[PDB]
Amino acid sequence: EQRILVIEDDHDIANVLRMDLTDAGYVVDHADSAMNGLIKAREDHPDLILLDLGLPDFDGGDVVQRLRKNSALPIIVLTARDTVEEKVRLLGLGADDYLIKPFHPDELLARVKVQLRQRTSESLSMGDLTLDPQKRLVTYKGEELRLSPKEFDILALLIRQPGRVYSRQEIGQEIWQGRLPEGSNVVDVHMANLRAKLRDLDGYGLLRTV
Repeated sequence: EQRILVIEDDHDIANVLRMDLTDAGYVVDHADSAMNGLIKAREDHPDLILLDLGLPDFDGGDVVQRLRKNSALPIIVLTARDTVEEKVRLLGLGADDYLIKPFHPDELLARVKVQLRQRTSESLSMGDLTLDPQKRLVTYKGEELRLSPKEFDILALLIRQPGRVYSRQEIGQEIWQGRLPEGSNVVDVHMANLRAKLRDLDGYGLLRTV
């Protein structure tokens, strides 16, 4: 049974989400505040996080960012702002997917299912870089590496076809499966983070320091 953390300050909505998700065979835990959410996210070992917006956006964005902070956990954000800008903001800040309010319980079960679907291939490799597309685990130079789900999926996409160069639109379409509006910076921002977590500093010698 997969576990879901619901971070929702509106208690009526939290209850409805609990009923609906529980009825689908998920174990559900509730956090009534951004702070309780951060704490449970780090301790309860959830398989997925649902986050419904209620703060000003400096805080709200910070929350998404903090939950995203070196975490492999998928995050879905509920928003009432039905705009291209909002979708680009959330995916850019590290949400794996958004859901526009108001919505039907089935729209929710569907997005949730996408995020929690069973793995695929075996461990991928390229030199001493290894990805296990199941534990969503990756190691490089012996050192285990913490990628977000989208970082992981992008790295996997590149490694499966090493000689291939994908266009921004190609990666956007493949990785977010239609959910990311075109023309944005989201792919670039994810690449920049991938380079930072992976790219080797210049210099190679027999002795190499890190």
